[PDB]
Order: sequence, then C-alpha cells, then structure tokens
Amino acid sequence: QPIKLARVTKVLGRTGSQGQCTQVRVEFMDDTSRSIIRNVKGPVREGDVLTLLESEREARRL
Amino acid sequence: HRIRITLTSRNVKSLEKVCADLIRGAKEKNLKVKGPVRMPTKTLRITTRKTPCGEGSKTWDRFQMRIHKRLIDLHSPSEIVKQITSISIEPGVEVEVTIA
Amino acid sequence: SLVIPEKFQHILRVLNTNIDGRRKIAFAITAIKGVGRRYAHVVLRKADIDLTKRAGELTEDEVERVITIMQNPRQYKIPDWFLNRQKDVKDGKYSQVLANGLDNKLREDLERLKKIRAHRGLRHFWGLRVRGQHTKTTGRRGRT
Amino acid sequence: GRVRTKTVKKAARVIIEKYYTRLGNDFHTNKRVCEEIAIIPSKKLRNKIAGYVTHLMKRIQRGPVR
Amino acid sequence: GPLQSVQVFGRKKTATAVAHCKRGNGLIKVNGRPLEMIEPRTLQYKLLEPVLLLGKERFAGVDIRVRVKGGGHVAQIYAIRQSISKALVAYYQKYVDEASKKEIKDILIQYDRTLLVADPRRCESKKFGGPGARARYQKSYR
Amino acid sequence: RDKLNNLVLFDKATYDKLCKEVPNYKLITPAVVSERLKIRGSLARAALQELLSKGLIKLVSKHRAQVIYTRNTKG
Amino acid sequence: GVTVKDVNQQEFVRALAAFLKKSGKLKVPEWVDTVKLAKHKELAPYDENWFYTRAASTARHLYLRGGAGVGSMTKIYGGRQRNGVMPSHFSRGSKSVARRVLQALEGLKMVEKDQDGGRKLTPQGQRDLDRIAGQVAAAKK
Amino acid sequence: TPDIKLFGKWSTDDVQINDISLQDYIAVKEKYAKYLPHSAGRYAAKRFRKAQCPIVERLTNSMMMHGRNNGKKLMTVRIVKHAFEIIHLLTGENPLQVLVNAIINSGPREDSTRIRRQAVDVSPLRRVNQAIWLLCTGAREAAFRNIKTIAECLADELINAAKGSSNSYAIKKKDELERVAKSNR
Amino acid sequence: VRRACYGVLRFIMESGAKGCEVVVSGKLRGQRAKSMKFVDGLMIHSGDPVNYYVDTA
Amino acid sequence: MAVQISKKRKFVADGIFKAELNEFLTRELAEDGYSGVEVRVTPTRTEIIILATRTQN
RNA sequence: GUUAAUUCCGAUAACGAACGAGACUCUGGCAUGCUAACUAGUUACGCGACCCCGGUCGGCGUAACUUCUUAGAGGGACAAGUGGCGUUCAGCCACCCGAGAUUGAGCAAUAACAGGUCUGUGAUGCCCUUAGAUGUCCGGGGCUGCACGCGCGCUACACUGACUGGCUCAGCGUGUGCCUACCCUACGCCGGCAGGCGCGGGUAACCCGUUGAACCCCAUUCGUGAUGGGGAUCGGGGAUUGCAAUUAUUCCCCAUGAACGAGGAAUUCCCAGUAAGUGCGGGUCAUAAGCUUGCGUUGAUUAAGUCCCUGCCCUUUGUACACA
Ligand SMILES: [Mg+2]
Ligand SMILES: [Mg+2]
Ligand SMILES: [Mg+2]
Ligand SMILES: [Mg+2]
Ligand SMILES: [Mg+2]
Ligand SMILES: [Mg+2]
Ligand SMILES: [Mg+2]
Ligand SMILES: [Mg+2]
Ligand SMILES: [Mg+2]
Ligand SMILES: [Mg+2]
Ligand SMILES: [Mg+2]
Ligand SMILES: [Mg+2]
Ligand SMILES: [Mg+2]
Repeated sequence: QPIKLARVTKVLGRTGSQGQCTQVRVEFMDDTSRSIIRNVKGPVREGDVLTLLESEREARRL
Repeated sequence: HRIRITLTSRNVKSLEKVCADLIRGAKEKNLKVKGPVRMPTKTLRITTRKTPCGEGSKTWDRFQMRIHKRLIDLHSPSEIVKQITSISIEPGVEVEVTIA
Repeated sequence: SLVIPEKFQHILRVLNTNIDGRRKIAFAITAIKGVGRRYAHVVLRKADIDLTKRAGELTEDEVERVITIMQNPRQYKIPDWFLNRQKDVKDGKYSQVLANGLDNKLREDLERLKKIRAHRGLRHFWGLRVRGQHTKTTGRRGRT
Repeated sequence: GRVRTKTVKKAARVIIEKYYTRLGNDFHTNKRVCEEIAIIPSKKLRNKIAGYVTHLMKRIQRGPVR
Repeated sequence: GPLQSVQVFGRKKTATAVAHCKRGNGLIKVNGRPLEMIEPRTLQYKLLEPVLLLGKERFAGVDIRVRVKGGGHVAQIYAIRQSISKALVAYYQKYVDEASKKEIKDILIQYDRTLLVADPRRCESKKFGGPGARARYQKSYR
Repeated sequence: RDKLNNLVLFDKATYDKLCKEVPNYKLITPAVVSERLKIRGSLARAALQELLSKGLIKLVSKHRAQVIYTRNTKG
Repeated sequence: GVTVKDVNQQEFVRALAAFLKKSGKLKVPEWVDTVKLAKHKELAPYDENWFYTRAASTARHLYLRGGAGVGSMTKIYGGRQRNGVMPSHFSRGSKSVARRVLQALEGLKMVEKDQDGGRKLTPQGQRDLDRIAGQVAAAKK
Repeated sequence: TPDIKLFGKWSTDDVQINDISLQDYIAVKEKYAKYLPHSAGRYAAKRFRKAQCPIVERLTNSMMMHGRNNGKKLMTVRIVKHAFEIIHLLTGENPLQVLVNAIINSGPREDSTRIRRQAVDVSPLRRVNQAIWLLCTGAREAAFRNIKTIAECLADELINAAKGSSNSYAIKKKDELERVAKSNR
Repeated sequence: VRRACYGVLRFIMESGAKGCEVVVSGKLRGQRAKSMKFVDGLMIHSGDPVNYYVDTA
Repeated sequence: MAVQISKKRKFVADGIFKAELNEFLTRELAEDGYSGVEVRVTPTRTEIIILATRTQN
C-alpha cells in the first residue's frame, strides 16, 4: 500500500453513532482531477491535507 | 468648626438625594465644602438553606444588605448646619453630624 | 574522600538491636525504638559529630559517645521536655526509655491499667480503640 | 441566538410607521431619535429597537414592507 | 524642560500595576528594584519582551518606575509586562509624533496583542452545591 | 521482586570506573550515573561535584531539581 | 554605588550571615541546637549556623519595611502545617526565635525599638547592609 | 530587534517541518516564535485557535497532568527548558527540530472508531494532539517510581520518538494503533 | 368560600387593579386538603417587577 | 451612644425592630384593617406611623 | 424555514388577548472624560537615613492632581458595519472595528405528588397525657457503643517528590453582643511549643492590616528500599476553654510507625479563568472545620459534535394501558 496525502475540499457532515467522525470529501494532490469521500476522525476544517494510508476505501453518505 | 456629616443608608438614590441637597444648602448659605466622599459599600450577606426540614436538593438563599456611607466636610459654625440638618431628610437615611 | 574506608561497618550493635550502616547516622540511629527523627538529630547535635557522615564510617569511640548520650540524656543537657518517659508513675525520673525497655514500660503501663481495672485498660484487654475513636465504621482490619 | 422578540418588532414597526421621515440609516443617530420619540424604560431594549429600525429601513430602501 | 510624566495602569486578573514614565535615562525598575531580580525569574523574558522587542534606543530617554499591587506572582508579572509597554505607548502618544506611536503599537501587536489590551477574565463566583465555579459534588444512587 | 542494592560509598573498582569512563559521557546527570555505575543518587551528586572540582567535566545548568553536565570539548 | 534592593536578596542573606559570623558579636542562645524552628516544621534546621542566617534575613526584612515585631516575624516565618489526615493549614512561626533575634540585632546595634511598637533598623545597620549590598554586586560583577 | 530566540538560546528558523500534512498545525515559525512557552492564554474560546498556540507552549500545557501537577506551568517551563538542553547535548541538533520530528513521527496516520469498529483517517490537528499526549504520558510513566528524572525522560523519549526506534511509548502506541486500524480497514 | 373570594375579586377590580389572584388552600368540602384558585386580570409572576407591581399577602 | 453600637448590627437591629413592630401591630389590629407601618426618626423623638383603614377604631 | 425558546418571519376558520421564555434586578469587563476625597492615594517639593549628580525608603511634612482606590451619574454593543448563505423574510457563518461580537447568578407559568416538615413557631384540627406528668427542673448516663454492609469526604501510595533554609505575591469577609455573661488584635517581656503576664488600637476604608497565606520560585540534604513516602494506632508528659474532659473536647513535646506499590464489577462532576492543585474568611463556636457557604490564587488536556446509552420537548401512528 502506497501512502498518499489528499486535501479536504468540502466538509459534509458528522457520521458515527456518537457523532464523532466528520465525513468530508477530499481530492488527491498528484491526481487533482480525482476525488474520494472519507470519514475523518477529529477536528477538521476545509483546506487541510490528510495522510491517507490507502487511496481506495470509499464510504457511504448518509 | 471642621464639622462633619456622615450619611448612611440601605438605599442609594435617597442617600444621594440627601447629600446633593445638603451640598446645595451649604452653597446657598455660602461656605466651602470638601465633597461627598464615598466609602465602600458594606455588604451583609446571609446564606441559609431554603428548606425548613432537612430533605430536598441542598439549595441556598443568598440574602444581601447593602449599606452606603458618604461624608461631607464643612468649615462653618454650628447652628447653620443644625438648621440645615433639621430639614430635608428621607426616612431611610441616617445622619450623624459631629463637631470635631 | 569518597572511597570505602577499611573497617567500614555495614551493621552496628546498640541495645542488642541492629543499626544499618549504609544509611546516614541521624537516620540510622532511628532503627531502634525510643529514638526517632528529632531525638536522633539532637543527640548527635550534642555529640560533636558531623552530620554528613554515614553510620559505617564512624569509629567505635564515636558510637560509644552516642550510646552514652542516649542512655544518659539529661546530664548531657538534653532538656526535660524532649523525652518520652517524663515523670513516670513509679520512680518519677525524667529519662529517655529505649529499645528493650520501651515495650517493658509500655506493658507495665498496660498491666497497671489492667490490675487497676480502668476503662482504658478494659478497652485494651478487649482489643478496642482506647483513645476515644469510633468503632462503628473504621478499624475492621485486625478484628475480622 | 439574536432573535428580536415581538416587543422589539412591534415597537419598531410603529416607530417606522409614524416617524419614517426623521429616521435614517445609522444606529447611533436613530437610536437617539427613538429615545427622544418613545418612552423606552431600558437602554438594552432601546438599542435593540434602534438596531431593528436600522435593519428594516435598509429593507425599506430595498422595497416595500408588508 | 517640563516634567513629562505619564502614569499608566496595566491589568491582569486582579494584580494591577501602574507604571510612571518621565524624561530621563533608560532606568527601568519595578517596586524599587530592577527587572533582573523579580521573582519568579522563570518569567524573566516576560518582563524583557517590551525592551527586547523594541531595543534600548526606544527606552533611551524614558525612565519607568512601576508600582504593583494585588493578585499573585505571574499576575503581577503580566501586569508589569503590560504596564511598561502601555506606559511607553502613552509617552509616545502625548509627547512625540504618532507615526512613532503607530509603529511602536503594531510592532507590539504583531508579537502579542495582550501587551496592550487586558484580559477581562476573572475568577467567576462559586455557585452552591459544588466545590467550585461549576463543578458539582458527587451524586450517588442506591 | 527486584531491589536496587546500590552501594553507598565507592569500592576501588567502581571509583576507578568513575574516574575512567564518566568524563567521556555526553549526558552526565546523577540519575544517569546511578544507573550506569550502581550507586546512590546522593553519592552520585557528591562524586560529580568532586569531578567538577577536579576539572574533568563541565557544568551546564544547576537547579533545585537536577543538574546537567557535559564532557569537555575535545579540540 | 548600589543599595540592598538593587542586588539579589538570596545571596544578600548569606553575605549578611557570613558578616555576622565574622563579627561574632550576635550572642546566640544555648538552645540553638535543640529547637524546632516553628510549629509547622517537623525537624531541626539542617544548617547549624542558622541563627546568623535568620538574623540576616530579619535584618533585611526590617530594612525593607519597619515597625515589625514578634508577631509580624512569626507571620513571615510561618508556613504550612500538615495536620496528618486532615487538610493542611497555615501556622505561625516561633515567637521565641523572633524575640531572641530582635534582641540580638538590638544587642549589636543594628535594630532599635521604635515608637508605635516594634523594631526599625538603625542607620548603622542600614549602612552595614548597604555596604554588603555593594560587596555582593562587586562579587557578582 | 529581529531573531526572537526560544528561551533565548534556540533560533526559530533552521527548522523544516517535513510534513506538508502537519504543516499548519505545528507552530514554530516567525509569527509564532515566542521567547517563552508561557503566554497569556485564551486559546480555548474558538474551535481551531488551539492550533495557533505554539508547539512548545502546547507541549508544556500537555505535560502537567495526573492530579498532583495541575497548573504548575512555571514548573513545566522549567522541565521543558532542561529537556531541550539535554536533547541538545545528547543529540547535537536543534531541540525544536527534535520536537517537530517527534510530532511528525509520532502522530498516528489513521485510527479506528465504531460506526464493531471501522478504520478512519484522522484529522491533522487530532494526530498532533494525540502525538503530544502520547509523548507526555510516555515521559510521565517512565519517570514514575524511578531515579530517572522527568526532565530527561522527556528528552530521551523525544530522542527515541524522533528516531522512531519502537523504544518510545509514543511510537509503540502509534504502531499498535494503526495496526488495529489496518485490521479494521 | 367561593362567594367570599368572588366578592374580594370584584371589589378590588372595582377598586382598580390590572389583576388579582386569590388562593385559598386547605380543607374545603370534606376532610381532604383541596385548593381553590381565583385569577382575573393581568398578573406578572417573575423577574424584578414583582417587587413593585405585585402586592402580596 | 456610649455603648457605641456598630452600623452593621445597627441596621439589622432597627430592621428587626420594624419587623417585630409590624408583626405586633398585625397580631393586634388585624380586626381593624391594619395595612402597615412607617418608622421615621428625628433627634430626641421618633415618629412611628400606623397606616390602617378604620382610623376611628 | 428560523432561534436558547409557543423566538420570530410566515401560512391560516380563526381573531384579539394573558402567563411562562424574553424583558427586568444584581454582578462581571471598559472609560486618562464628569463628580469629588486627612477613614484611599499618586506625582512633585522640602527636611531625614544610607551608597560611590544620581539611586533606595510602606522615613517625616505641605503644593497641585484623582491614573491607580472608593462609588455615583451618564455612556458603551445593536447582529450595528462589511462579505457570503437564506423566500433574500425570520435569521446563520466569517471578518475588520472593537474592553466586550454567547460573563455568572437571582426571579421564574398552568397543573400536580397523598415528596418533606406537627422536632421552627404562641400556625393548627383531632386524639393522648395532665401531679406517681409525656409539663418544667436538677444529678448521672446515652445520642460516639462494633463479627458487618453502604454513602459524602480528607490524607496518601512519593523524585513533577519529602525535608531544611531563603525569596515574594491576594480577594472575600468578620470584629467588644437587649437578655447574652463569651470580640478582633498590634506591641513589650517570659516559655522549645501549646501558651502565660502587662500596657495600647478598633463599634471599623482609621486598629488588627500594606491583611508580609499557601501551592509557587530559589538553594540544600535524601536515592527508588514500606524509603527522609504515608502518618493511622498507641505510651508518657505540658498548656488553653469549661462548673466539670473520664468514653483521651482542642492544641503542644518526645517516642510508637500499621495498611496503603495508582485500586475489580461499577460510577460521578466538568468544558475557560472552567477542571484540578492551593490556602484564606463567614456559619457552627465557651472551646471548634476532615463539613458547608464564599473567596482569591497557579491554571491546562480536550470539544464547538451526536441521538449511541440515560433522559426531556414537539408532530405522526398503535394500544386490550388510565392507582397510566
Ligand atoms: Mg510564611
Ligand atoms: Mg522520577
Ligand atoms: Mg413576564
Ligand atoms: Mg426571565
Ligand atoms: Mg407524604
Ligand atoms: Mg392514656
Ligand atoms: Mg448523631
Ligand atoms: Mg512524613
Ligand atoms: Mg463536641
Ligand atoms: Mg517510615
Ligand atoms: Mg450520571
Ligand atoms: Mg454540619
Ligand atoms: Mg398494532
């Protein structure tokens, strides 16, 4: 598994039972025309970069 | 001749009414005055359990009594200030005028 | 200055009771009952002994001085208020009672209260709190 | 949580109904013309009525109000 | 010339410190003693932040004597940290150009803006039914 | 279980060891010297004051909590 | 040169302790050895030359502000008394060591009984403390 | 005057934050360069203004835990001062650089949370927070019941975290945390 | 009880008041403790104006 | 005053005076419309004003 | 749709109203502008002490002033300005300006519980007792009693520490009482200490008191050992209060040195000067804080979210429930 970092481009909602994992969509920085949607744990604003351990997991949207 | 007046009340507006009235009385009987100095308000605070019995959530009243005290100094003779203090006082304000 | 000197005593012998010499003297004398923190410090204040020494680098002259000052306290200008057996109920002698006599004086006081049949002796013999505490909630350790 | 209540909104609509000419655009001026023209027994309510007067008069220079 | 004395307060939690700046040489001392022995000396660059951020050339013609009262140790040391900078900024307000005032002020603010404005925070009141301001005692069932 | 039987004064082997290796360390705190050389913290502080007095190591900061020492610069 | 507030106080007090030891005029009591220095302490002082040091310290306090006495010096040299399994409190110092140290600092004339109660330091003692403040500044330069 | 130096002894340039990921949440640069790790505070009014506090003050804040040391900030500034000094003599580089590389190395890249569990990538601010917290608690319980003082526990563990030797408590919990994340992905 | 409370209500509203509230609590119509409530007009309950608009007894 | 009472307990002492005065007049003149009292003090004499309904009684 | 809100915009077989929310009061935060101050001060000026012109002083006095202190009247902030989002309504987000762009409490509706109080009352129905009293008083005892279970807490398990010196900082408050006999104390001596004996101040911005408080800061000693951690238990002595302390009232001195190595199932409080650490005042009080109520002081980790568990409110729906 290669390590890829990607920039949050819009924050969408909170997911999880205790309302703890902020669901955002990100776009990868080398493949800037590509996007994915990730459940992200913690304090997240728009415009920060996440270190994805894998590019390919994509979650549901509630 | 350095006769001093102290004004003391639980009320603030009546006290300051009486003190400004005495300042204007001293001015119309034409003698200088060191102004009404305001010493700090003494609070009398009481915290009691609201309940007569023992049970309940342990709640507490917070009763307060504010006491205001102010001072007026006059270099003047005695009957002038005696006849100015014989008039124009509210019931809430205690007046104490000493000579020395 | 810091090397082990020869004849370094790892242990000493005072009133048939051991004195660990690896510690420091003001706290090594404390190992026998009847002398503690402050009485140990004051006894070796009266004895001309530097407090920085450890109890294995003393000499037998100095430990003889220390044991004489502990056994005869008030004629080395230890005050009367600094003792533990002040005005005792047999001979009235102000002296510091030490290790093997300490439990003797304790148990003689115990037997005096027993055969005098007082309340505090009854509480001792019953195995209770003799100094007026509460037994309803605290002290369930020894008595089941 | 800044919602002007009915005692603010009703009074501001009455002020702008009967005194639209002297009211203007800035909070500090029409605050004191509202304090001259009404009996508002507290400064906090006075300021909130004045601010809502400013806001809906900006709505009036947008267009007509219901 | 005339005595160019400005007396400025600096406020932390309850420790208030009024500084007093005149025409003179660069004499900065607080409560009759210099800055370099004011305990706690852990916060020694806290006192030195106005003089280190501005240089002694700006503190050259100004002697500042500070009297401090109230609060605790670091509250006093933050009140002195505020009061020196505010005393210098009021001297440069009233007796020289205000281009100097603006450059001294934004050099202060671009490091730390609590050098000039204060903390309005104080210890809030203990409500009943708790050990402190908003902690409560331990509720127990069964 | 385990009990550090640290020796409270130097025997000849450990005194010669402290003269040997301890002026070559980078970090010389008494807590380091105690674990590396089997001694008390007190005897460590006394030995390190002795080494500073002889002039074989160098003070860096002295504090009520701990003291920190280096070896000398080699050049 | 400098004065007492111009230098650090914590080596000022050991300088004045060494100065009073050098004079040897202070007249310590006999119960220097067998004392616990206040109620809230637990042991005797570790330093055996402590009377000269507390004499230095209370001379410095009387230089910084006068009109202080036995109760004031117990208020300075008080501290935390740990009461075992109860919460700790503040406890005053020893009255007798403050009384003896003020009698010693008025024995060698560095302090003097003032009006309105208490002690204030004499100009000779003030001169000595200023001299050794100059000496402390010289030792640290 | 330019070149504000942290504790007077360490310059706030000469640092490359080798994450473009954790770049804006570790504050060592010139507008975030202070003299002390002691500021006035008031970083807890808004949400992300926690990340405006510099990393030295934030380490100093996160150290003073477990009851007996709540709000001993002067004390923890003392600990960070001796810790940076011991980092400098024991390593030979910038102590702030050792701190930044320790944060970069010790921040867990992803964690697992219940949505059983599910692996989720973490926020950069949250992995900064958890990195600081793991470093502080490793130093603390290395120091507990030991001759080893905390002012060099924190130093030795920032060395072991900047090297990533799995000899640090922080790097061990980071590895086992993203291990459990790799199980729950 | 009811016509006495009605009489007090109508009397003091004729005497001129923005409102009134009469509560008679106790044993009424039997040995059970009941309560009777008689409200008319304006009656603020909270805040600071209950110290100078409500006369209570 | 030669015993020289302090102001803090002075205001609560004449407060508790006005309290037991009001309660005494309440227990006596309840039959005759006792509304309240007002106590106002001068030197050497003190005007205390019962304010009630049936002044004739 | 929107808000902390039955808060508003708005829809409309409803219209016009009332309470609650809000409004209000106190508090907090900001004014170098106003009012003034020998029961608060600053700055100068003049004497005084000291250091090699200048510096220090809470050393002594007076000519200005009120920034600091006190407290009064006004002000000040309104989502007002700007940029987005929204029917471009109600309003939300962000930002400049700014002492503040959510400080904290008090008050708090309709209806109700067979919740507590007859042990707060001279508020009280009824019953019972009423001279061998269940009235009142005095003497003594008990309310504390210990195989055990539970709850609120304080001290701790130490090196981020203990001990010993040194240095230097608060804000609440209270203080000589109707009966009522018992106040807060500087200062000078005696005593290790608890304390004792004298002359003084204060009915209080005056005197305690500039409240020289602790953690804290600095410098020692201790060295990972139930240890200089911890101080329970216990022996002997010395004081104070009482009319009297024994079942140790409280404190002091020495000696005794236990469990306790961060706590299982479970469970509490909390998000900014907050939690926690720390000490000081009030009540209780002749003696008297392991309590509680206030107060400062050092002062953060984390969060700006959700309906997951525990619950609350509104709508729809189901009911064989209605002491639900
Ligand atoms: Mg003290
Ligand atoms: Mg340790
Ligand atoms: Mg209302
Ligand atoms: Mg309300
Ligand atoms: Mg019931
Ligand atoms: Mg019968
Ligand atoms: Mg009981
Ligand atoms: Mg102990
Ligand atoms: Mg009792
Ligand atoms: Mg022990
Ligand atoms: Mg719960
Ligand atoms: Mg109680
Ligand atoms: Mg069905």
